[PDB]
This record gives sequence, C-alpha cells and structure tokens, in this order.
Amino acid sequence: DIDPLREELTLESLSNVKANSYSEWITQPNVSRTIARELKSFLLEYTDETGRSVYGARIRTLGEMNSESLEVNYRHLAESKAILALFLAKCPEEMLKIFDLVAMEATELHYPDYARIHSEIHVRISDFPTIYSLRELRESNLSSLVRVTGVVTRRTGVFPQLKYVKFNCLKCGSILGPFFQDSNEEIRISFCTNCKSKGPFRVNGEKTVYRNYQRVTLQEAPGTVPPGRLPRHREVILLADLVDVSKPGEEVEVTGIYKNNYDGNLNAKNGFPVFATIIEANSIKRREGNTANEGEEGLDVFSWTEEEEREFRKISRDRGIIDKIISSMAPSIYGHRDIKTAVACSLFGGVPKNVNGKHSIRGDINVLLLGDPGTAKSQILKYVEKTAHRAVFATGQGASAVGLTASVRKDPITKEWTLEGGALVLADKGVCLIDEFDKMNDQDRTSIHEAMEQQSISISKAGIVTTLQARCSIIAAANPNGGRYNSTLPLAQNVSLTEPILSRFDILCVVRDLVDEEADERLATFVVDSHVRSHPENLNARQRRLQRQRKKEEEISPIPQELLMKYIHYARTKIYPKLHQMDMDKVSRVYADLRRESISTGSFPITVRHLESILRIAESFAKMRLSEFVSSYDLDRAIKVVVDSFVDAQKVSVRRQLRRSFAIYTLGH
Amino acid sequence: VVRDDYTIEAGALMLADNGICCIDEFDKMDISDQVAIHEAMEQQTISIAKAGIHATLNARTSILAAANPVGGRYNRKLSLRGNLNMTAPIMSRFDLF
Amino acid sequence: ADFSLTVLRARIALLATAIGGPDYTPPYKLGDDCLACLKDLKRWFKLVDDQQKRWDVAMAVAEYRILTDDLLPILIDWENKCSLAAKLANKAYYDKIALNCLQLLVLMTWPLIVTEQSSSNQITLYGELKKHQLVYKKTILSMESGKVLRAAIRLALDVIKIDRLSRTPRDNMVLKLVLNFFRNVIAIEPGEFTINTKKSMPKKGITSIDTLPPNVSMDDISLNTVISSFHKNKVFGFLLTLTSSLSDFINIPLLEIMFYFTKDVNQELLFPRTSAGFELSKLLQKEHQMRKNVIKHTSARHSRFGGLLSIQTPDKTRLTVSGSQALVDEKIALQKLDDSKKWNKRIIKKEGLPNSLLNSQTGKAIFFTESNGKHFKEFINNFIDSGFNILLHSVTNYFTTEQDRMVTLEQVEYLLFFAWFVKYQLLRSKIDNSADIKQVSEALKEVTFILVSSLLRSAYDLKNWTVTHAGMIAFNELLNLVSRTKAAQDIEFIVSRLFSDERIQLLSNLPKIGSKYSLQFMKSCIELTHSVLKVLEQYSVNFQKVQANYMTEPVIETYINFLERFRELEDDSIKKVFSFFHRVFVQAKEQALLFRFDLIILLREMLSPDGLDRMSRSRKYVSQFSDYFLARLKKRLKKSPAWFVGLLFPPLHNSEVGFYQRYGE
Amino acid sequence: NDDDNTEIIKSFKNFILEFRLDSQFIYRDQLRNNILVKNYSLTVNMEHLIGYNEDIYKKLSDEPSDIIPLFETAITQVAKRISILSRASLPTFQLILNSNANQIPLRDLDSEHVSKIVRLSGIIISTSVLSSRATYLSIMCRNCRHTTSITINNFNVSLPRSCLSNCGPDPYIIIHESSKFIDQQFLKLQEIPELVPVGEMPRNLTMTCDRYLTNKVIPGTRVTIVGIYSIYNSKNGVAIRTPYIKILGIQSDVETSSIWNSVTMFTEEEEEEFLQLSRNPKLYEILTNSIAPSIFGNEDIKKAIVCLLMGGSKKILPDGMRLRGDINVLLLGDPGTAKSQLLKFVEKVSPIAVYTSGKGSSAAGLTASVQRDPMTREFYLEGGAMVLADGGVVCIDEFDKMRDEDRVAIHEAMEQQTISIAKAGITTVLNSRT
Amino acid sequence: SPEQTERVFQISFFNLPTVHRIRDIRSEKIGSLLSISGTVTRTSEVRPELYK
DNA sequence: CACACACTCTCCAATTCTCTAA
DNA sequence: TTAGAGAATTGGAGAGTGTGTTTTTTTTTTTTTTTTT
Ligand SMILES: Nc1ncnc2c1ncn2[C@@H]1O[C@H](COP(=O)(O)OP(=O)(O)NP(=O)(O)O)[C@@H](O)[C@H]1O
Ligand SMILES: Nc1ncnc2c1ncn2[C@@H]1O[C@H](COP(=O)(O)OP(=O)(O)NP(=O)(O)O)[C@@H](O)[C@H]1O
Ligand SMILES: [Mg+2]
Ligand SMILES: [Mg+2]
Ligand SMILES: [Zn+2]
Ligand SMILES: [Zn+2]
Repeated sequence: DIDPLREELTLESLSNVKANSYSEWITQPNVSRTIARELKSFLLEYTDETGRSVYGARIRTLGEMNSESLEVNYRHLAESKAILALFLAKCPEEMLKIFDLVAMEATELHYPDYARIHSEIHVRISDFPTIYSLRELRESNLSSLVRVTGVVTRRTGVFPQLKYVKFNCLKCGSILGPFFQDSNEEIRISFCTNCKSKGPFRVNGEKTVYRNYQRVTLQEAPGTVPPGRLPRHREVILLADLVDVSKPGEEVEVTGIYKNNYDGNLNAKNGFPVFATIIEANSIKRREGNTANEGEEGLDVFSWTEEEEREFRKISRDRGIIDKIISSMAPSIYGHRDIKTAVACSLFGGVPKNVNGKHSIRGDINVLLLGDPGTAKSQILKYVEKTAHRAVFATGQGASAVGLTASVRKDPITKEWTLEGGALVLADKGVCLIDEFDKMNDQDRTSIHEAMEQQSISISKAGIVTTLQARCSIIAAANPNGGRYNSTLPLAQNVSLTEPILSRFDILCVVRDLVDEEADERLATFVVDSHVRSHPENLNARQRRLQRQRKKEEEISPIPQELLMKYIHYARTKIYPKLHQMDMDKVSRVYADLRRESISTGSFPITVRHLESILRIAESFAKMRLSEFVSSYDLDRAIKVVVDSFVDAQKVSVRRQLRRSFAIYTLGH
Repeated sequence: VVRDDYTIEAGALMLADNGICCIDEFDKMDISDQVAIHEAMEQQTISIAKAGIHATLNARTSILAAANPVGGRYNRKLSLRGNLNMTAPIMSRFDLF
Repeated sequence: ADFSLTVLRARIALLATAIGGPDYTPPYKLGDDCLACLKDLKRWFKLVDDQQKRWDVAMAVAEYRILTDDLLPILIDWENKCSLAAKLANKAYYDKIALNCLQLLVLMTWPLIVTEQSSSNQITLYGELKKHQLVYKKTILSMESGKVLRAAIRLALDVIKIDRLSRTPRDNMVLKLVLNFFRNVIAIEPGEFTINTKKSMPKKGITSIDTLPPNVSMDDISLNTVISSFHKNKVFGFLLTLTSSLSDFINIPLLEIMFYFTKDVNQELLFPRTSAGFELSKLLQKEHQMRKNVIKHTSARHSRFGGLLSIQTPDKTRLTVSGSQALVDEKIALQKLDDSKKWNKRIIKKEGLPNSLLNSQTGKAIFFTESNGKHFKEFINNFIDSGFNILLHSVTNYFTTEQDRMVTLEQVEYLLFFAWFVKYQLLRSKIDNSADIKQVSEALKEVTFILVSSLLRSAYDLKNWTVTHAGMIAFNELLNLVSRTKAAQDIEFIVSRLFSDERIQLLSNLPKIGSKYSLQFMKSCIELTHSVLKVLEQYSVNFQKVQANYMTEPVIETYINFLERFRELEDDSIKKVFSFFHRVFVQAKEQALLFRFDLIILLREMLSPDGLDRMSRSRKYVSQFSDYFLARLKKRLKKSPAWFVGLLFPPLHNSEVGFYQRYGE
Repeated sequence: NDDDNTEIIKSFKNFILEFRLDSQFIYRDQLRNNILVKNYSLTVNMEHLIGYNEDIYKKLSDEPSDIIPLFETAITQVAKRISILSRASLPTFQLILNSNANQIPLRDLDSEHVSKIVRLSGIIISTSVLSSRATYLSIMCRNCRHTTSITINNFNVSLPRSCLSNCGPDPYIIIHESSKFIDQQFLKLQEIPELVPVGEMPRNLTMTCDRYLTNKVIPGTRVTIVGIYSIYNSKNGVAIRTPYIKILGIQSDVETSSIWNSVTMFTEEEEEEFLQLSRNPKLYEILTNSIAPSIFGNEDIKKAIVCLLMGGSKKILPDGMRLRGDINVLLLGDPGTAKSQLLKFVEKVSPIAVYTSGKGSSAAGLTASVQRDPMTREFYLEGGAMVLADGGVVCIDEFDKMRDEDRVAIHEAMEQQTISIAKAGITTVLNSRT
Repeated sequence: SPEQTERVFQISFFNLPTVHRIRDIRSEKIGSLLSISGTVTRTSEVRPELYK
C-alpha cells in the first residue's frame, strides 16, 4: 500500500553502497529520504557533553538573528551516525544539497513560516578533521570537501549572480525550463523544447532570483611557505551570506568543495588537456588566537556561549577582579606589574566620545614600554598579539610610513588608482604593536601622529582624496639612547623622540634592569620553573590533553586564557562606562600638580591629552569590572597609574621630592 | 619588498630558517643595517608593514658572527664591551663570545 | 512511460537491498526472506523480458550491482560452507538459494542478439548492456579467483553423484544449466560499435571504437584469464570427465562450449615449429629493413628545399613534379605524378553470431602466456584422446535427424568445431608421432561426411553465405584428413567416389563467386581448391577435364583479388596461389587466361623493394614465375601485336577470333 | 497587455488631478508652475501617493521599472490638459521622487534589493561629462526605404530585426536629424565615513541620472538618493552582472548649492533670519563662541578662523591684475593645544572644505594629477585637494611633516589662485581660489 | 565500499648509460627515451589533466 | 557593412544491382 | 550462359547559411622601496 517510489531504508542499509559511485548512491530517491531522516535525527536528538541540545541553541540563534546560515561541527557527525560524515567528505555537492533542506525543516519546526524570512538555509560545516596547504592539493581531492589555509590576497566586489534562470527562445517560447546555475560555467544548452532544433536565446525576464557572488584569490601563508620557494594560490568562490566575510591580508581558513572545469585558455597556452580548479567555499574561519591549540572550535574563537556570558558575569563581581586580570596578563612573565597594568588598560580601552556631533575624543589608550635589554618588552607585545581581537605587529626598519597608515596602488590591467590599507587600518577597533619604535626612520615614525589622536588616515594622493578610520590603541616598545637607561638624566635626554609623539602615548613605562641579590633569585626561580613547565615532554586523548593543559595554565594564572580572551572581547563590544562627576577636585588638583612640577626642562610633556588620559584609564578599569559606571576606586586606580608613570620618568635627583610631593595620589590604592 | 603589486623577497636570515646564518665582517656592518636582526635573533620571526604587504615570517636561525675590533688589534687593556662597536641590545643577544 | 521506468528502477533497487549485506560482525549474511527475493527477481526477469521484450529490468539490475555485490558473494560463501564439510567427511535450504543464484547468473549472462524481430527498446539498450556483461565476466573470473566456477561445478557434482539411469529430468536440466553458465562466461565478448547513417560523415571519421566500461581492460576479458581461472578451479577436469561419461541431453551445450573457447585461437601458436628476445630481434630487423626502404624514398634535405622537375614526354610536351627525390628517379617521378590525382573510383564492399574464424582478421593471434599455453594444450589433448570421437558421433546423429530446425548459429558451431579439432589433431600428429590421426577417425565416417556435404549444399542453394563459408572451411579440413590417411595407408575411396558429378560443380562454382565476398571467404576457397586439386591429381575421373572446369576467367579474378591483399597474407597462402598459376601456365598451357593487365601491375607492386621482403622465401618463386611469364608474353607479342590491346581488356567469345586470341593458331 | 497599462495610467492622471490637502491641488499647481518656467518634471512625495491610494504605491514598489514610465505618460497627459487649449508640443515629463523610507546603508545593498526602489546616502566622489540617450529614434529601412519611429523610455528595446512593412535580416538605420535626445550623467557615490565597517575601504556605487537631475551635484557633496537598485551587462566571473542605481531623486543635505553661478537659491524665511542676525550688536561675540564651543580659550584663533571663513573681497583691476580675497592662517605651536581639533571643526562649518595631512599628501594629490584613461589611452587631468576645496577651505594638518617637494606645489595656489600644468601634452592654468 | 577504479601505473625508467644537455636536443630523437641534466628556473601549479 | 572559410542541406545523375529474353 | 534493359542507392556539385576579421602596447606620471647614493 506504500508508494514504491517513496519507500525507505535504515542506517544499516546506507553502508551497503550498491551503486557505481557515491554521486549515484546519494541521489537515488529511497536513499535520499533515508539520509534526510538521519540528518534530521542528528540535529533533533544530539546533545552536548553537559546534556544541552547544542543544535537547538544554534537554531534559536539562527532564527533570532534572521541568519540564513547554520554552523554544524563535523566532529558531531563523526561522533554520531558517522556514515553521514563519510558521504559529506566524499561528495558534499549532493550531500549539502540535502542537509540544507533538512536544516530548513529543523528551523521551521521551531519558527513556522521562516520561509517568509529566507527561502533557504546553508550549512557552514566547521572543524573538518584534516587540513591541506594549497601546495598539498591533488586530483584525488576533486569533488570532495577540503579544509585549507591561506592569505586572502585579492577580494573582488560583491555582485548579484543569476541563480534560477528561464530562457526566451528567439523562435518560439518565452519559457525554457528554470536551470539552477552552477557558479562555474555557461548554460550551453544546444536544444529547444518549444522547437526541436538549434537556435538563438535570451535570458528570460519574467522571473529570476539572484544570489550574491564574490571571488577571493587565496595564497599560501608565508610562515608555512618554505623560504626562497614561491607561494601557491587558488581561486575561492563565496556565495550568498559568505560574501564580505574576509578582508585582504588576513590569514584565513576555508572549508569548501574542490572542483574543476574545462576552459580553453589553459588548454591553449599549456598545450595539454588540463583543467582549471576552484574551491567553492562552504565556510570561513579567521586564524586568530595561538593556533597550536586543540581547545578552540568554531568559525569565531572570540564568540561566547550563554553558559560563558553567565561565567563572565560571575567573575566580574569577584572582589579584586582587576588585580586577578592584571596578574593574568602574560602570566609566564615575572614582575613588571606596572607594565601588566598598562597592557591591561590598553587591551580593554576607554570610551570614545562625540559631542553634539561637533567634536570627538579618543577612547584608545596608547602605551610606551621604554627600557633596558632582555626585560620581556617584546614578549609582552607578542602576548598582546595572541590575546587581542584584531591586532597587527610591526618592527623598526621593517615598517614604512605607508605600510602603517595607508597607500595608493596602481592596478596592472585597469591601471588607475585605489587604496590599500596599512597596519593601522587592519588593526582598526584593535591594537597595533610597534617593536623597536626608537629604530624606525623619523620619516616612517611620524606617519602615526594622525592615527594616535584623530584616529583617522587622511590620504590625498594620485587624485584619491579621502579619510580612512584608524581607531587603534598603539603599544610601542623602545630602548633609550646608548641602549641602556641612565637614571641621572631627564626623560627627554634618555630618548631620541620629541614632545608631540611622547605626548601621544598616554601611559609610559620605564624598565630598569638593576642588579639585586633577592629579586634576581625570585626572577631566576620563576624563569627556571617556567622552562620546566613549558617543556614539550612535560577520557580520550583529545579531551585528556585538556586536563593537563588546564593543570599547567592554572599554576600560573588566576583565570583561564581562553576565558580571558573572550572576556576582553565581550567587555570591549558590550560595555561603555559613564562618569558620575564626583571626581572634579581630585582630577583638577592632579592635573595642576602634574603641570606645575613639569616646569623641569627635560620632563615628560604633560598636556591636556594627559588629563584626558586619566579619564580613559578610569573607563578601562570600569570595563575590567564589567561595570557601566566609573567608581571613585577606578578614578583612584587611574590617578595612581598616571602619577606613578610620571614620577618614574624623573631623574633620581628629584624622584625623592616627587614621591614625597605626590604621596596622597601614589598611595591612594 | 619587490614590485613590477608588491611581494616578499627572502633574506639571509630566512634562507637559513632552522639552520645557521654565518655573518662575516660583523663590526664593519652599518648599524642601521645591524639593528634589523634584533627581532630575528630573539623572537625568531621577521614582521613587516610596507605598501600593501604586511606580513610575519619565520627566522628560527642560529647566528654565528665574525668580528674585528675597532682598530684591528684586540686592545687587551679593555673588557670585550669596549673593543667592539656593539651596544647592550645586541651584546646581550649573543649567548656567548 | 518514464514514470514507469523510474518506478521499475526504484522497485528493483529496493529488492536489491533486501537480499543481504556484509553484516559487519566482513562475512556476508543472508537477508531474512532471501529465497523469496531471489524467486521474485526471477519472476521480474520472466514477466517483463519474455512478456514485453524490453531489457529494462536486465539493464537496471546492473545499475544496482546485484550480481557483483550479492549473487557472487552468496555463491562463494556457500562453496566454502560445502568445501569445509567435504573435507570434514540448514544445508538443504541453502541448496535452493545457491541454485536460484546460478539461475539468475545464467539469465544475466545470456548472450545478446539483435534482429529484424528485435524491439525498438532492445536495439536502444543493446550496445549498453554489452558493457554490463563485460563487467559481469571480469567479476566472475576474478572475484576470489573463480571460486564461483567452483560453486558451479559443485552444483553439477550434486547430480553427477546419482546414476545415468536413476536421474530425473529436473536434474538433467541442472546439468544443462551449468553447461550454459560456462558457455556464457566464455562467450561474453566485447560489443560492436554502431552508428546511425541517415546523416553523412563529418570531416573526421569514428574517432573511437572502444566498447569497454570505465574499469575493464581488454586483458581482464581475454582467454588468458579464462584459461587461468579454469585451471585454478579444476573446470577442465570436470569437462573432461563429463565428455567421457556419455555412454544425448547435454551433447549440444558441450559442443557449444568447445566451440566458444576454440574459436579465435589459430592453432599454430600452440606449436612453435632468450627465445622471445631473438624473436623480438628478428622482427626489429624486418621493421629496420622496411624503414630503410622508406628512408631510400625520403628527402635528403628539408621539406621546403623546393627543387622542381619537368618531364618531357612523347608528343614533345611537358609535365611537372616537385621534390628532390623525383629529380633522380624516373620511376618515383611517375609514381608521384599518379599519387597526386584527386579522383578515386568508388569501391564496392559487403547477422546474429559471435566473432570467430569466419569474421576475425587473417593476421589475428591471441597471445597465451607460457603456463596458459601449456594448460590449454594439455586440456585439448586430453579432450581429443578421450571424448572428441564419441562427442562428434553423438551430435552428428542428433543433427542428421532435425536438419531443418538448425537456425544458422547451430550450423556454424557444429561445422567450425568439426574443422578446428580435425585441423589441430592433424597438426599434432604431424610433429608428435605418438599422436594418432585415427583418434579422430570418426570425422571420415559416412554419416558425418554426408551431414557436412548436405549442409554446405543447402546453404549454397539457399544463398546463406555465413554457413557456406563455414561449410567450405570444414570441407577443406575433411579433404586434408582424407589426403593424410591415404598417404598413411577403403573409407577414403568411399568418400572420394561419393563426390564425382555434383559436388564437383559446386566446388568449382565456389571460387567463381568468391571475388564478391570478404578476404576470409576467398582464403577459404583457395585453401579448399588447393586441397581438392592436390587430391584429384594424386588419384590420377579425368584430371584434365576437371581442372579445365576451374581454368576460367572468374576464378583468375578472385585469385588476383586475394593476391591484391598480399601485404597482409602469409607465405603459405602466397605459395598456394603461385602453385595454381604454375599449374595454369605449365600444365595447361592456358597462358592467355593470365596475360590481363591486373596481374602485371600486381606482380610489380609485390616484386618491388617496397613490396615483399628480399630475404623472404616467398619472393624467390615470384621472381622465378615473373621471368617465365615475361618470356611467354614477349613471344606472344612478337608473334601477334594485337595482344597489347587484348592484354588491356577481358577476353572475347566470338568463336574463331576467341580461339586465335587464346592460343595463337 | 495594453488594456492593463491604460488602467495604470488612468489611475495616476487621477492622482495628479484629485490630490488635495487643505484648499490647494498641490500637484496640479506644481505641474503648472513647472511648465511656465520650462522644467518638464514633477516631484512627487511618496507619503502623498500612499495617502491617495495605497494600491498604487504597491504597484509602483513591486516593479518600478515598468510603472515609473507609465506615471511619466500620465504626467504628460495632465500637462497637456492644464496648459494647452484643446481643439483650437511638450516632451515626456520626468518623475522625481521624495521619500522617508529607511536609508539602506550602501554596503547592505545585495540581491534582495535588485529592481526595488531604495533610499540611501553617501559622498559623491565623481561626476562624468553629460552623454546623450535617445527618447525618440526616427527610423528608415536600408532596402525598401519604409520609415517609422521608436519612442524610448530609459528603464532596464533596440533596432527591429524585421522590416515591419526580401528586405533583409537587420534593416533599419537611425535618422539623426529627426531623432530626439536627453542628457544622462554618471556619478560615483562612496559610503559615509561613519558607516564604513571596521578595517574596510569605503565602498562605491556607480549610478545614473538623466534630464533635470543632471548637474545637480559636485564632487565632495553629501547626498541622499532615492533610486532603483538595478543591474547592467558590462563586458568587464560567470552569470554575473554589475549593480548600479537609476537615480529618481537627489536631495543634497544642507542646501550645498551644487554647480552654481552664485544664483539666488536662498528663501525669504531664512534670508530674513540672516538679515536680522547681521544687525545683532554682539554678532562677532556670537560667531566667535560658535567656533569650536568644546575648545576652551584660543579666542584669537577663533576670531581669525571667523575671518578666514568669510575671506576678504576679490578684486579685478582695469590693468587686468587680480587681487587675492582669500585669507590663509598658520597655527604653529606646542603639542595638545587644539590645533587639529580646530582643523576638524573648520572642515565641518565651511560650506566647501577638505581636511588633509601634509604627511599623507603629494604635490599631484594636492593640486592636479595627470591620469591615463585605459580605453582612449589618452592622458587626462584629475583635481587634487586644492581643486576639490575650490571656493572653500583646505585644512592642511601636519604641515611641518610635508616633504619639501610637496609643500612648494602649494605656492601658486596660495597667492595667484591657480594650478598651472605642462605635462603629457596637457597644458592649462586651472582656477583654484581657496 | 564503492567500486574503486582502474589503477594507472607510472613506469619510471632510471640509470641510463648516457646524459644529454639542453643544447644536445635534436628533433631526430623525438619519441625516444633520454636523460637530461639542467637547472629549474620555474615550476607551475599542480593541475589535473583530463586523462580518460 | 563584405569577403573568405567552415559546415550542412538538397537534388540530380552515375554506377551497380537485379531480372528478363536472346 | 551471355548480354541488355529497368530499379535502387551513393557521390558530390553547388547552393545555401553562418562566423570572424581592425590591433596597439610605448609613453608619461605617480607612487613607494632599496640601495647605492
Ligand atoms: N621578567 C621576566 N620574567 C620572565 N622572563 C623574562 C623576563 N624578562 C625577560 N624574560 C625573558 O628573557 C627574554 C628577553 O625578553 P625580550 O622581550 O626578548 O627582551 P626585551 O625586553 O624586549 N629586550 P630587547 O629586545 O633587547 O629590547 C625572553 O625570552 C623573555 O621570555
Ligand atoms: N583648550 C582645550 N580645550 C579643550 N580641549 C582641549 C584643549 N586643548 C587640548 N584639548 C584636547 O586635548 C586633545 C589635543 O589634541 P589635538 O587637538 O590633536 O592637539 P594638537 O594641538 O593638534 N597638538 P599636536 O598634534 O600634538 O601638535 C584633544 O582631544 C582636545 O580636545
Ligand atoms: Mg625586545
Ligand atoms: Mg594635532
Ligand atoms: Zn525554441
Ligand atoms: Zn524595407
């Protein structure tokens, strides 16, 4: 009594392939129905290690965001109904074509009529278990799913591409059948149903539907490219909801379908029957974080789950959360709590302000690590590159005026001018880290002056006249004149910089590597223990390695590093603290004292941009407590940071007088 | 950085990644060119921001440097720190002399 | 209609998954209700392909791999389950599903034919279904190395164990089933290509003939793999015991098998008459001599060098020819002047049966490995010494009764089987002396001579050439046998007396029509005629009168047309032709019958350095014949100048002039 | 189908003739007032179209490219009725739209919007020369010499493949003498700086306007557009085609005057506010405190920035000698003194201005640069910051960090008010009075 | 398992009696097995030939 | 556009096939 | 059995249709990086 064309199989039965290819098996109607029900049952019945329905939590977020794309983790298929994980790797172009319909029905169970919001859902497969460089791809990958790493090197505009097309025949019918269009090659039809002979056509205008299209040239990552040998590339194609996901110069990781097609230009110039190859992208991830890490799944390492936001809210009300977070900045670097304090403030930032639309104030905190050799100035900066959301690193003679900032490119083909963004654009809403800042050329170093305060880059070159945004915090590391700090001199004589750039930095840290027989025991003990703990030879393995990684990390740090990375991004994106105005007498007397004692000739350039700094730093401490309001304890911690950093920059001949004069502000916390 | 789009041309410290870069005439090297190795000696990476090509590159290289005193003769009246035009930032990078 | 096709595919795919699977605990497990699924699939084959002549079920059972993924594993596991028990010496249930698996193997492997009576849907699928049959043969021969052929002989042993008398017809049926299974696995053979000719050719021809599926090589299907898998699975020992145990029901399947794997083996490879390196070397020296002749015809400078010749001719007028080679060689100049002509006269050029010695190229040879070649020759030597004599005696009775029912396929597989075995066993007894000739003594018995001669006569009279060709082959072999036994020593005289009037006229007419048919037909007529004339000469009704029945222009025409193919002939066949021309010239003094121009061109084209090899035994007697021919031609021309036109044209029949032309008073 | 178009047309004639608020027939009156001064267009505010009959707005917004050109003919039929005596001609009227639909950010335009009326905003970075599109082709056959014509409306037609009445496969030539044409202009619009996503280059659209919307803007102006987001099949991927906007209504935000020969574009309700303000006895106190109100002190710098925003007076002598009327000011000083915050303020108060950094600048990028056009392969001249800022203020921050070769290019443009060029066979003196 | 294809075999001859230079190349040796010594200036992507 | 090449379509007569009487 | 008259199929003339073709490419300005100035 069942319809013979409708009848179905079992999970036992799918493995017994009985067709000449997976392509031919997956497309048979009874097989297709069985696959759909299995994939449906995976999304409905799978639950987390904690026992929550993770794909319910993903579907909630899908329909609330009105997102068209559902993230699915490949490990969750390898851990349950694993033949589906196998077919998905072997022939994704047919398997995803079913799993997109199953995902539509899985979300429509939750949100009836979501069809009126999007007609279709796309599955963004994540954490695919094997990875290739672009050099390692071979013909045996064709039509299979790949995961691949590279630098997105060109990224064309976003265009409407035709998706469903009817055709007009010139001879007869305005209705040739609706071809779904393949994103690789022309329609090539050679026939008409309304007239059974060859003839001309026009693409029909009664109905069509469009999808967004964008190519991306993806090249090998220069740290995996063997030196002196050329980087390889591939064309990548991004379709609807994947367009505009990555910016030129990011290290990107793609999952997608490796495909090939005939084109005559290859066959013409190469003289062999050779086919061009294209990765149709199915998901994209950006290779931020430390990357030598198993504990960090998903397409976005700085996303949080609801059980993670609730954990941030819990710890944010720990008494002493600021001093726990500060102790967790570079937890394997001993001492330097003033640098860790300055790094914490710069890494959370203040609040940017606009006043009636007329005027604006800088919210980012800039930091100068000035000091002696072998003192973790460069290790502190390399830690902030792992820890910050968007970050860029640059060094001395390796950084130019317009490799920072921005430059104008001339195309070789269309051969008119365009902008390429520098390090202060690619770190926008983020940090730029400038190692050996004293050893930059003055012509290169003075490119930063606009991006410090106005947080913009105003180019007028080659008839391009415009302004980019450049809201970075800048952290810089430098050595004094002669390579060593000389404590009897004023700051303006210890350094080759000048007042306009020294005043743009709004925390200064001076590091003196003085000999002491007990601090050098405490430091040497910590460094010896840090080598033994970090040694590369010191309930299944993919989980079992995480209990030892957690053991070793929590010896050093008050807070897990994975939690602190997400806690910082959360505090930067959600929290924007306001001021109660009870500060007026403290901050005004601090500024008046700091200005009056700055009559000394070579002293630090305390300026109105250094009153304004106390207000930024107070907002950064309120962000660390995850508060929407600055307290008087944040105003005291900020005045202590700014007064201590001013007093530590003075010559030993007046440091006693200044510690004695400022005691009500230095001893305030 | 090479053009005509910009790209990376590998240098002596990258071509020796996971091996030894041997540098002769070291004291006769211009100090403006000497300072370029301070990241590659210690942080073992070269990082770049020029035109349209920001980058970070491996330089996991041991350095062996040969030098002459300023004046040719090792002035035996002086500690090593005075015979040689090097400053504390690079003098502290070499493990032993 | 197309809904019916996709519902049929869906129903058969759901039956195909219902049979069983690897179990994954791999050891294939029977599905519950497997017998009912097998019986239902047999019902599907019958109740569609018999009832509606469609082939659609037989096509779609290959799509879902039922043979290679279910029927083969089921038979091979059941074979192991019975082998183990025999070495220990519900099995009554598993018998029924083993039998029904063999039943479906025979249905799926059954030979395909296309005919006038063929369906519009069968002719559509024919060329495709031959590919799936090629995959079935590869899989049957290689899947666990022919263990399924071992399972087939086991199902035959199950009925060989019970007596020749006390057996039931429902078991003699199983014997015929197993024999039909082997003939099918043998006679899966790669298909014909076919083109629609309603629309004329483009500026290239048929750019590939290659009728093979994506994962089959030509070697996976060859008799080498067949012989290998038969010897490893003791199939030959089964066939040999079976063909000896004949002391009616099965004789015709058994002859069919012996035809289907003797057909394309030219026997001479079975007798050789560092060795492979010496053989390679001699052939490279012949190709070197050919390339030396091509180099002697090629430009000593580049293609563009441009030298241009003018040839003065009678009537004191010019032609022109390009190329440095033409300047020095007058013969090359005239050859080039003919080569460039843009005219060609239109040529004229010429059924359900397998490719065989009737149809395959004269040069074709199948390359046995050295173990395969010894395993084959030892099998057929045992078969000849045991069972050929009784097997031929049995089927020649069954077909002397019942002649009119033999559709052309039975008629060929009888005639060719008779000829091939008698030729092989004559040749074995030529080289080996311990081979008896008289082991095939049945071939000359009066009942078989009468059958072969009747059958050829009826095929000639009904104009069925494929059967007349097969008749001519078998008659040529019977004549070889008669001549051999006469030389060895009254049955010779009985057959030799039996053709005196009418078969003489038939065998004289055969070469007169020969010029209208394929090279293999002309070859057979020439080998037959050589043998006949050698017999009648040895016996002496009147040699002069009977050979004068052959000395007529139409025979000389087919001899010239066979000799035009000489670049692909062998020295044996050229020696047969020139023996006949020597017979016409010297023994008859007929010589005017051969003076026509077609022979003069053909002698030059083969006596040329570009023609026959100079070191060939074949060239020596052509050179000798040509010297005698030109002497008699010079004499005739000096005596009668009109012969320059008479040599250009066919001969006359106006009486007085026709006699004078032929003999010179 | 032409029964259906006749009902759509009849329903919009009745919108013009019946739509009234208070005593006044505001679209009949606007048509007549536009006919007399000879602009053949109507501006329609879409809240009024929704108020009259929402089914018409539904029709219009479902498929604009097929309904806009039906409302243009409905406007012409009313334009004849209200301005010519029957039984005793006008061109095809333009329809211009005003809207308060939500602005779509320029980067959020995607396949969901193709063929829809879309309102957005941006900075005009470029304007082309005018080009001629046809609105009426006169037509004649090559072979039989039959003659006819093709009315054209410029949304999403070509020469007929058949003679209309062997006459041939492509029979028609255009009679240029009897054809009629309209102006078309291309703009390019960048998105607004405060709407660019983090770390991206500001995105760009090309777009087209025609008739009375041409010349209504200049490079650097901030505009809001209403238009049809649409596609064209450029020859410059697969099954892919380029997006653009058919502009239906430019609306410049501050009444920044566009291409403008000082003409009297002000209105009496603001001119009488200015003519009272001029006569306030405290006016220079009011304007001084209105400069950068969040910057404390610097009173003389504010007083001088007020002088710079007015300038002096330009003079032209009977000698032919030209006197500079523009005032130039240098803020030379210590760090953190509000020099750059005052430059970022004068960029916003001045009706035309450009902020730039001397370190981010070139001689060519400041004055004018010679480009090479990739199609003609000819050189052509493009204006830099001094030409973009012409008639206004250029703010040059970090003027001490400008290269000595780049600072010198400014010497002519600060005194003689020109940019002289002699490059690639171009030579000109461009005006630049800043 | 699915069906797995025909395997293609790369026969790799080596250790020839003699080596030719790029300047020794002559069309007379077309279709014959040589060995060639040289230095690589460039290498292309690894691309798929349509073989069968 | 117009003029060569590439390629298909269609008709006509030239040749060979088949049957009959001399 | 030859030979000659009438029937069928194939070759190719030639008419018809359809497609591509010009073609360049340095020069002159503007920029951004290395190094040799
Ligand atoms: N306080 C510290 N605690 C632990 N390790 C340290 C400390 N100070 C320095 N080190 C280690 O010693 C090395 C020197 O740090 P590094 O960041 O390279 O020095 P630096 O301060 O930037 N000096 P320099 O490059 O010469 O200006 C690194 O391997 C650090 O890990
Ligand atoms: N007088 C002031 N009144 C109000 N805010 C001020 C004042 N002076 C300085 N500031 C603020 O402090 C910062 C000064 O930076 P900026 O205006 O860029 O300094 P600048 O004069 O251009 N100095 P510089 O670029 O170093 O030569 C801005 O955020 C100002 O709003
Ligand atoms: Mg360092
Ligand atoms: Mg400033
Ligand atoms: Zn059609
Ligand atoms: Zn006409």
